[PDB]
Amino acid sequence: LAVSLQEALQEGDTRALREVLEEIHPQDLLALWDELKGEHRYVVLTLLPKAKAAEVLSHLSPEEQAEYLKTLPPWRLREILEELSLDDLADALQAVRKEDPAYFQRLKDLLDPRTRAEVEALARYEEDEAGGLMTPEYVAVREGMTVEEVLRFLRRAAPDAETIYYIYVVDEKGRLKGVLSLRDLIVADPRTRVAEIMNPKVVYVRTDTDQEEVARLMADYDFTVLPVVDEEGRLVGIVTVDDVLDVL
Amino acid sequence: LAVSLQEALQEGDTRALREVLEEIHPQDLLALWDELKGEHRYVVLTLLPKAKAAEVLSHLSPEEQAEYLKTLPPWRLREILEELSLDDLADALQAVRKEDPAYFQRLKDLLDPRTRAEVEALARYEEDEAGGLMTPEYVAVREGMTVEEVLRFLRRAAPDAETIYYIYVVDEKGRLKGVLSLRDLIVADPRTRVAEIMNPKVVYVRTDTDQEEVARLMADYDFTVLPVVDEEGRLVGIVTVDDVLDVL
Ligand SMILES: [Mg+2]
Ligand SMILES: [Mg+2]
Ligand SMILES: [Mg+2]
Ligand SMILES: [Mg+2]
Repeated sequence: LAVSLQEALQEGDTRALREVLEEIHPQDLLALWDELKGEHRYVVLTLLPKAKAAEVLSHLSPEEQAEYLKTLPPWRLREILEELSLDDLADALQAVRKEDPAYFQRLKDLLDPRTRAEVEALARYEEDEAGGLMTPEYVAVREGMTVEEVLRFLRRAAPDAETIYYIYVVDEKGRLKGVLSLRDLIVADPRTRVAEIMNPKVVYVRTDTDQEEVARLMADYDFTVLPVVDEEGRLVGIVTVDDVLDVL
Repeated sequence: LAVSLQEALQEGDTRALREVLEEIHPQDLLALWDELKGEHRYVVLTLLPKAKAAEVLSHLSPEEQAEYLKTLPPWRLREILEELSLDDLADALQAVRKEDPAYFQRLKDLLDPRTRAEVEALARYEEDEAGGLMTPEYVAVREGMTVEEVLRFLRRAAPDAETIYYIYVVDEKGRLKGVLSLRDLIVADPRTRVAEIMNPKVVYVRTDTDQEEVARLMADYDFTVLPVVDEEGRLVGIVTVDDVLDVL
């Protein structure tokens, strides 16, 4: 699928192109990416199935990110943007914002209202602090819920969640009460309460906490996921280790 | 629980000491660790519940690791060592080996035969290559197994596994056929075959692959777990991202 693409490209074989794009793995494409003329990068980001396109763009430089969000057709932008994880959308928007703040406003208007309001709260936080790294696509439950109710829930929430391997616990006010893992859930009795299984001394970070600290905290405790709260102690999101590895 | 310890320490209050150690979190202890006299580091590694002691020692420098494996009583060493994850045991043994190869042989003899043979294959690989980072404590299944059989299996394997969030697939010969996630398993129908759910294009690494490459591969694909094979394409272990974060 590697060069077997530049075959469809140099040729102008749309049929063959679309076919290779249906199964080309995002990383396989991100590889030979420096070896693609400008015209070809544009066509691929156009014809690629939207989810993969979002994936690719999410891994490009922010200057490249901003250039394609400014040159790709609005119908296509609509598609790519709605496929981005929230934290990746914010970074992609902030990329454009830096260059053209007016078009940033346009990009946000192309979003679905539910999506648009979410990024807005996000895109604001300092981009080198917990808020600028986190995503609100986590799973939270109450401590009164049983394991059976949570597992049932997770199957429903899985498709959109950043992860379901770490499940946070909150109260009526939305404040962090503890942490739970999919592993514990899987071995526990379906009748067991979540409070009888959670770890009440969950370690967390603030929305303004420096990214150095988030990285250090995640390396020390060996977490793959860390919760992020606001000034009122309420769960507002999670940071995952893949995004910490990138901060280096 | 922080300084509330140095209280039992400076006093010589074994009862109080053991009590604080029953609930002192490993990282909470690893913190005020530079602020502990030699005598106190020794007592804590002695009285701490074995699992936590293994945890603490696993995070100390390799020179400190080797000094305590040479000064702690054999009955206690027996306990700590059997609580270490395999990859951590190998590194702890290699630490001592560098200083005193003879005592390394003693340390290995204190292990349980099943444990001893396992570390031996491990402790040999280059410690800056996949082999020197991996652990054989992963979960593998066949592609003919159903989801129900795998979930049943995982509950049984959970307690010792490094993780059960990524389940590898092998054949009769033990060679890597694909990868699967706990997430997919949870949403899939219990009757579904594993081959109808796995990703056949699993990305993997060799036992001799450089650790730079393991880190890069894990950062690019955003994996939290990567499989490691030998020269015959057989699954011999996994590397987890927490150990890659440490390689920096
Ligand atoms: Mg961001
Ligand atoms: Mg992310
Ligand atoms: Mg090692
Ligand atoms: Mg490990």
